[PDB]
Amino acid sequence: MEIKRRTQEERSAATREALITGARKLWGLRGYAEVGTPEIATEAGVTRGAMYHQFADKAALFRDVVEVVEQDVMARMATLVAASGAATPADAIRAAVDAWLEVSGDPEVRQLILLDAPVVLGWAGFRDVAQRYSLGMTEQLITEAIRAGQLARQPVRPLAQVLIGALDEAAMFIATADDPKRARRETRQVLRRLIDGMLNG
Amino acid sequence: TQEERSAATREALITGARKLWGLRGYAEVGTPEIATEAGVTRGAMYHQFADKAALFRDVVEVVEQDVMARMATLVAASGAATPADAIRAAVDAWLEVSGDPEVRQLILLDAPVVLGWAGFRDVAQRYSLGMTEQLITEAIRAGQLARQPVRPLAQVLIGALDEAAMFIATADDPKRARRETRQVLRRLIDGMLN
Ligand SMILES: Clc1cccc(CN2CCNCC2)c1
Ligand SMILES: Clc1cccc(CN2CCNCC2)c1
Repeated sequence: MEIKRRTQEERSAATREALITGARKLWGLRGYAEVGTPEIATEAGVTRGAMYHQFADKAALFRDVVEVVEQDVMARMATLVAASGAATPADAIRAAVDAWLEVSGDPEVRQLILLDAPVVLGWAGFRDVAQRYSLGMTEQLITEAIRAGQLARQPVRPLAQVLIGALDEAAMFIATADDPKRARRETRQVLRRLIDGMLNG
Repeated sequence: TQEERSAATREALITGARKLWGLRGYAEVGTPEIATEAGVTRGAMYHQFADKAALFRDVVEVVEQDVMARMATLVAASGAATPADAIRAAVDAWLEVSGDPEVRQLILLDAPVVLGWAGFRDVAQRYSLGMTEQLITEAIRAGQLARQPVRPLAQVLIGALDEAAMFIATADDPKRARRETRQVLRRLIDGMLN
C-alpha cells in the first residue's frame, strides 16, 4: 500500500502548496480581510472540498501562509547579508539591519507579517512566530561579534531578545506610517545610532 | 446619591478583579468569583460591565495609571542631576515597577492577550509615550542625545523596554534575567547618551 499512500500524500501536498501560494498572492495584495477562501480556491484551481480537507478555516490557511513567508523573509535576509561584502561580524550585523528594513518593506511582507499577522494570529501566536524565526539569526550574529571581540562578552539571549524587540518595533513603526519613506529613513538612523553605540567596530 | 452608590459598586468590582486576576491571571478567575470577592450581585456587576473583558479593560486602566505614577515617583526620588541620569533612573524604575507581581500578570502577560494586539498597543502607547518623549526631549535639549525627531527613537526604545520586561516576566530565574537585562538596557542607552 506504500505507492497508494505516497500518491495520496503527494497529491495532498500539491493541493496545500497551491492554496498557500494563491492565498499568499491575493492576501499580500489586498489584505486578509478583503479576500475570501472561495476566491483563493479558484486562484489555486482546487475545489472547496479540497480546501476544507487541508484547512479547518480561513485562519488555519493564514497560519501556513505566515510560516512560508517567514521562511522566505529569513532566507532573503541571509542572502542580502551574504552578498553585502561584510568583512567583520560587526559589518554583518549592520548588513542584517539594512536587510530587515529592506525585506520588511516588501509590500507583501508588510501586509501579511506586519499588518495582518498580529491581528489574525493574536499576540501569543504572532510573538511565537517572530521568536521562532528571529532568535537563531540574532543569537548567531551576536555570538560571532563576541568571538571577534566586537561585542562585550555577555549572555547572548538577553541581548538578542532586547534587540529583537527594538528591531520588530522599528519595522512596525515604518509599516504603520502614512509617509513610510521618511519613517524608514528616521528609523534606519535610530537603529544606526543604537547598533553603532553597542558595537566595538 | 445613585451615582455615588454606582461608583462604590464599580470600585469594589475593579478592586476585587485587580486582586484576583493579579494573583492567578485573567484566564483562571471567573466573574462569579470576582462578584463574591466584591460583595456585589451578578446583576449589579452585569449592569456595570457587559462581560468579563469589559471589567478587565477597566482594571488595565487603573493599573497603567498606577504604573506611570510609580515610575514618576521613583524617577523624582532618584536624585538624577541631568536628563541622561533621568533616563537611566527611568530604566531602573521600569524594571522595579514591571517586577511587581500584579503588574507582571495583568500588564505583561494578560493585557496583550485579552485586549488583543491593536487594543493593547493603543493602551500601551497612551500610557508610555508621554513620559518617554519628555525624557528624550529633555536629553536632546541638553545635548546628551543626538538631534533627531523624538517619536521614532521613543517607539524603538519602548519596544526594547517592553520586550525586556516580558523576557523577565517568563524567565525561569527572574532575578538573574532582571540583572542581565538591566545590563543590556543600560549599555544600549549608554551607547547613545553623551
Ligand atoms: Cl542582530 C540582528 C540585526 C538585524 C536583524 C536581525 C533579525 N531580525 C530580528 C527581528 N525580527 C526579524 C529578524 C538580527
Ligand atoms: Cl525613556 C524611558 C526609560 C525607561 C522607561 C520608560 C517608560 N516606559 C514604561 C512603559 N513601557 C515603555 C517604557 C521610558
